[PDB]
Amino acid sequence: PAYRILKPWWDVFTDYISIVMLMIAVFGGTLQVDQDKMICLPCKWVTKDSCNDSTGPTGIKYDLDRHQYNYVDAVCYENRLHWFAKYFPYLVLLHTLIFLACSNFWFKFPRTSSKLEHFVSILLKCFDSPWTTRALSEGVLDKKEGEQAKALFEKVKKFRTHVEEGDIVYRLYMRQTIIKVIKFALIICYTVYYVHNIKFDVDCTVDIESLTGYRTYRCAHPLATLFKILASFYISLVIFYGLICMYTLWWMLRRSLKKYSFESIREESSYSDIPDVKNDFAFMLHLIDQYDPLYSKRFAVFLSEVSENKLRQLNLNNEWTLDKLRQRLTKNAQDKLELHLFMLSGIPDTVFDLVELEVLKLELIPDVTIPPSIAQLTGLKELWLYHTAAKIEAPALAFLRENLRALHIKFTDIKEIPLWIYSLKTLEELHLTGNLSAENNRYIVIDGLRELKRLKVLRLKSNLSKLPQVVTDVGVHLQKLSINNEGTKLIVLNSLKKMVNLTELELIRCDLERIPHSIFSLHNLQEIDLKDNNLKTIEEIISFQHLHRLTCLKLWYNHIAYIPIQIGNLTNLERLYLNRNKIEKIPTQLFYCRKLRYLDLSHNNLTFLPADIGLLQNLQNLAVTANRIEALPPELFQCRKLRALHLGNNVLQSLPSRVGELTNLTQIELRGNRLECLPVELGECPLLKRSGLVVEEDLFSTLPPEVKERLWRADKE
Amino acid sequence: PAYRILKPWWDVFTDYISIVMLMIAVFGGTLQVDQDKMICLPCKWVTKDSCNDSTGPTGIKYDLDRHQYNYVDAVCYENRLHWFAKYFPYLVLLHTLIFLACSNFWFKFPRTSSKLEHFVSILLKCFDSPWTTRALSEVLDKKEGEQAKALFEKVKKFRTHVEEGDIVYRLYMRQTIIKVIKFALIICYTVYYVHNIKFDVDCTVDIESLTGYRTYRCAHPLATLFKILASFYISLVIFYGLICMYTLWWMLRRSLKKYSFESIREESSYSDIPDVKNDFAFMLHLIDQYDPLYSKRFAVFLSEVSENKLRQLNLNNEWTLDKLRQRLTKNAQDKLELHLFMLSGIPDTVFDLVELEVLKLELIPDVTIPPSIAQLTGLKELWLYHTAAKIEAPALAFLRENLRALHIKFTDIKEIPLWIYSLKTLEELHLTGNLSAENNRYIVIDGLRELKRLKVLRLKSNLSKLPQVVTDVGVHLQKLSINNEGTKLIVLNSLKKMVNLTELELIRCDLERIPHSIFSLHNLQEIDLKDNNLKTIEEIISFQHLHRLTCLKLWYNHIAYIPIQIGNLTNLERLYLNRNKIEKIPTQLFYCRKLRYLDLSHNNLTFLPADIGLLQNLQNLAVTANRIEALPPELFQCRKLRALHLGNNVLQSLPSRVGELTNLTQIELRGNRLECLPVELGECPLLKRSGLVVEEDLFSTLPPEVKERLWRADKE
Repeated sequence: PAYRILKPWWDVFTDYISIVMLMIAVFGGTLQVDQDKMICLPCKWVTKDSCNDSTGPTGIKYDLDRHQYNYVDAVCYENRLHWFAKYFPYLVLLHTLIFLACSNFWFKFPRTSSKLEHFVSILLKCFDSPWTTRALSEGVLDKKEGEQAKALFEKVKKFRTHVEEGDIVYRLYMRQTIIKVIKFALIICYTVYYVHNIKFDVDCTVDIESLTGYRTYRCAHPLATLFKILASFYISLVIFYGLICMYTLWWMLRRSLKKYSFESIREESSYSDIPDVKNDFAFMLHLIDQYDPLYSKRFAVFLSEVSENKLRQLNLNNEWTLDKLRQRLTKNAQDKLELHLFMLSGIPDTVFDLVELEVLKLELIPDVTIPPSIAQLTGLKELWLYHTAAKIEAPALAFLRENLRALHIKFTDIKEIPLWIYSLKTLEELHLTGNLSAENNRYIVIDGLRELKRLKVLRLKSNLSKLPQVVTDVGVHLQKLSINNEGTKLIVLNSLKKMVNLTELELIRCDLERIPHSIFSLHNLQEIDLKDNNLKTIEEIISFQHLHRLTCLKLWYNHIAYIPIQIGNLTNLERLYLNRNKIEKIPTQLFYCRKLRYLDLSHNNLTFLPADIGLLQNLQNLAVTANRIEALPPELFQCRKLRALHLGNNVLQSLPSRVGELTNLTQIELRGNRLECLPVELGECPLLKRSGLVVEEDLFSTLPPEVKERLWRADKE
Repeated sequence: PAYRILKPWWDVFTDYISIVMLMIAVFGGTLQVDQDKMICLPCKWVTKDSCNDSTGPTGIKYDLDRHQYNYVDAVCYENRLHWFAKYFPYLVLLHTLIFLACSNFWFKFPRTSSKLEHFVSILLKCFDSPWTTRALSEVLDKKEGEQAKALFEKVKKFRTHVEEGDIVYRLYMRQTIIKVIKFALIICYTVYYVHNIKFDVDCTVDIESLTGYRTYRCAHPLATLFKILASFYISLVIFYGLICMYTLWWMLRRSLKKYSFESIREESSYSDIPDVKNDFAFMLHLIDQYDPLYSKRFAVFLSEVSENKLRQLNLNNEWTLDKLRQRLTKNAQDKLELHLFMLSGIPDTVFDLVELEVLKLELIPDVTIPPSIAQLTGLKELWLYHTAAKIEAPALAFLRENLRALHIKFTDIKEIPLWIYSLKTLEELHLTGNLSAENNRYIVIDGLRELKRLKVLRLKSNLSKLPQVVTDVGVHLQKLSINNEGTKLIVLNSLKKMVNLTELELIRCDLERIPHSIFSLHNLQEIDLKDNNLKTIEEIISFQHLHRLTCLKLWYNHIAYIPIQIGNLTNLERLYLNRNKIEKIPTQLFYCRKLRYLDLSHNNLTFLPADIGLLQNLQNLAVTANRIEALPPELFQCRKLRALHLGNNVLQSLPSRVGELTNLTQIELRGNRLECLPVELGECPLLKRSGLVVEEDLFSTLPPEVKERLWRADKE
């Protein structure tokens, strides 16, 4: 049935020859069972046990009964008739049974039968698959059809590992063919030698003279000529069977069937990655070629991994649809429409169809080739290639050079960094993450930064020990340089004096423990955040007064244990974020900077909060969370511009009613502390609401019911 | 099973005759095996090995036992009965098996069996395909279109794999010849030996030593029955001959390896059905022999016109209105444009969407614009690029009252359409492609005379001479543009006839000699002479004849000096003269006060002339890439400097007079060699970076509040 594909012309020929030979066996067997007799007539005159062969003719009277004649027939049939004439049909039937068993042994042996059935199934359902037609012919595919196509691909993938290792089917077919050919040789020897013994006239000399009276009888075998022509027909059929088996043996010898080359298939078709198959898989593929080569032509489609990549791309273009991706679109801190592609095989075309995209996140996309359809991403300005090597061509390169402006490349290898990122004209923001210190590549791969003249932001989370000179030549046009070294001292040597255009030097985790002179040598820095620079004593702040541009000096995450009075020189400061430190106290002279608008002192060791806070009339958010302030001074409430009061987790005994003076206060952190009760004057603040007033439920319930209702109504609306 | 459609009447008849022959073979075989005996009686009167054949009658005593009689029977049956009378049923069985093997070796040989199975599967799938019914009719579902396209590719691949050789036809021929030869041999030998099946047979076997008699006469009881069988068999073989012989004639009267679809292509709509050959032709001939409808409706899957119709229908369903609405963009005039790029046909869904205005169909072949475009409301532009358009008459009527502009790109006469002239209410007829073809010197455009509403006609076709038909048609023209892209036009002063013309343009004609027929026309307001490479314009003393020109456009020329007379035209409002070879330009050029747009980029001028200071109505200038280091106080006598182009230049000094110009719209200053940039770029919300692209090398040393204004430009 299903194995007709695996039976070539020689197998069909041998099967039909075996059927005809079995018919001969059955016919001869029935004849030899029913009508096989031996009519024997005694010789009247004998000479030394041999018939002498010595007025109308009269019959010879033998004086023998019918039963004596039957006895003579039985004795001479048993004794003198040759064994070949008696057992020709049974020997023929035995030979046909042996031939049929040899031909069908590999269809019944479970070890080869399992492989044969698996091969037949995964080649036939391969044959009727539509993916074969679509691939050999070379947008949208049916969901069931695509799932089936990938299922048969995986099934072929496991079948190749399950069969190619072994050669049991090939060896079994070899052994069956060899046994059949030697059986044919034995038959065509013995049958031809003994076929001449099927004679009509047989002399019998059986010595039954004491029971019959005669010794020699001239018998006659009736089915001798018919058995002779049956034997001749059987010999002819065995000759044909043997010639066919020798052709099969010669076919198996000349061409190595333990190898199969798809060279003809891979040249006619575009797919040239079809591998050369070997062993049993090669053998049954050769058999299928003997049946019909176009079956293997279609079967070679699933053997090429280029077809796998095409099918995976098409299925990804279907699995990720434009609709689901419209929901996938989110927004970042910069309020930019963005989609995060995590573990994707490539970029779906549905992703590139999107035109409102601002930030495309190619994160962990294995070796994806960027197609020119990125030109559809007209709004595309931000690409974050996170461990994603981007393969690109000329039109997509031109579109990115003319459109793309910010590029945050995160890599773990030099090869992960693409070389085309240095050819973009409009790039202005560039972020690197990953160690850059290497042999014969230290600050040489980025030598293409000179081509990039629009670069303004250069973040290097590269654990680098020194700033590269190419970045120093770039710094003529660079306005922002943030270095992250993760606790590695960067060798300054006052080498940052070249970047006179630098505006925001954010040394993140640089572990400098000192301020080099290059920080206050350049005149263009407004914001200098020495995050985790581990500066013990903040002593270089006198020279920062020449920095008229400096308005944001964030000295957080340091061992500053005391603030010298000298900071009173710097009157231009606004966003002094001095949090997460061990400041024993901020002094009165610290409040000499009346321009301070944003002041962060959270997670500090303050003794208290002084009165000169009344000087800072521009203060908006004062943050002393988890510091040591026992009582809130009224001078804190003297200022009216407070907006975000991070006062939680403190030892504030009580909040004075003077908070009712505050109107700009839209949020105040009051959770924890030693707060006895919340004053009713908190309801006087218009901008404050429930989300703004974060406090424990019981302390909030200490307020009168109606003012709480007012706050609730102002909150929900 | 499924091979009945491949078995004609001769094959069925031969199969049934073989069945009957097998039946008589089995019957005769059972008779011969069981009841075939030979009753032999001795001839007591022997006369030279012959039966002499010579008082109540009494039976003759032969003195023979029953076993002697059986021995005589066996010997005279073995030796003296004819071999035909003994082996007639076995020979008939062998012949029937040979005939059956010849008939079924077609379906048992794996190559031809696979080919026939593949053909049967494909033809049955096409028979049950619904599109063929529609193909015989002339909606469709997405699934039906998908499966019909897949069946089209399957049919193409099957034709490619089968039409290569004729193994099936050769096998059928060989089987037919073998059957005919077997019939001939069977008839000859059976007719010759049928007379040997006789009832009474005389046997002389020489068993006198065992029996006592020499000659015996035997009766073969079954012989007559075998004779009645044998003649019957002969009759069947006779039939099996003639039918088979007819097959041979049917296989030799006409070449079965060439199937002609002439009848099907002439009855059905599709007349492009190709004539298949070899095995395909043979199986299609056999299938016609079964039923012509199978091949008739299989012919639609071989015709390319059916594939084109199927692809058009699939484009109708594939291109949804939702996807089309995504493809609609907006052009310069804020008008909704659809860019149809590399579509094999034109979707009816394109004409479904009424929001379209500009229909750009580019390199779209086999175009037959359906009048469903009448349902489209906003269509005033249709952009035919490299397209052989064939519109319908109701669509002709609709576009005669609705379409208002038309751009045509083509390759000579091949893609020029004919319906464009029948539309006589259009305004804009833009022609692209080489109209300067061989042997068709302005004879195709001879049908433009009937157009009386045409007022805008842009001619960019590398014309050699002005067509006389254009002179005839122009009487109702208003706008004309001439682009030759590197060819010297032969005008020959034929513009004196055509007086109504308001706008005339001449781009890159390489003339150097401005013609005289312009001065007879007093209606030209906009004259464009870009890249004409003038060097001494003694024509603007002759342009004083023309008092209608409002803006001269002489930019990207090589003017050595501009002659002073143009200073007398106060109506001049636009001085486009950038990228020139100007060494010195005297003053009296600039006597005109009311010039708005000027461009002087990429020159060699050492100082901008003083009497530009007389120009008080400026909007744009340029000092790009030259040898000017300062802005003169004469330029400061002007008060309307909005735009400039001073980039990649050597300007050093920036006084407060130019800097206080708040309305500075777009001045190129990138790459300029300034010394320092002033703090006057700080406060005001009008003059900022997206307006003024000042030098970014000194924009770094500019104060951060200046940078605040400029980055505010990039935001606001």
